[PDB]
Amino acid sequence: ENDLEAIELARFAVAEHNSKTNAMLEFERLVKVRHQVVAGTMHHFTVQVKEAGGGKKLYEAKVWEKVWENFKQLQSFQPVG
Amino acid sequence: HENDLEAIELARFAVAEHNSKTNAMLEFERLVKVRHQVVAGTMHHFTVQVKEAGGGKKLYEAKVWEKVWENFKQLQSFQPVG
Ligand code: NA
Repeated sequence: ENDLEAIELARFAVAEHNSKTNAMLEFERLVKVRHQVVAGTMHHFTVQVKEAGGGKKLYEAKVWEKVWENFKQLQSFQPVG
Repeated sequence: HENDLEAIELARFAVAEHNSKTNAMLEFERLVKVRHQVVAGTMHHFTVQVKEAGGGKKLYEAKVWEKVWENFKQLQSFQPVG
């Protein structure tokens, strides 16, 4: 593939896999490559909300937000208690 | 800090999203604790040919997570493909 950078990472994946599983696999060649840039901030929020009707409660929220791209996403939202 | 408006607006987003998805009927009151985790890296997807022993050949899809501003890489998954 002439792509020595990606091959080195492929060999590492094989080595790591063998290390975990004793699969005894031998790297032969890299047939497909894809590089996914991930750049963002994982926000952890503790939030107080007013429930219906009246009671106040605390929730833990987790929000994923990208920096170079217009994208935010609620990962999880569960009661603290 | 939980007093930065930028953070509060995101907390508002969280509450609104939860209401939209689950009909939770919650009203944002305040943001009491904030934590920012920077994430910067590359998720590599590789289809790799290996030799067993076996000793036949087989294809695997590997995922490797790698941070760019830190010296860290990690095997995420290693699955056999048909
Ligand atoms: Na969503």
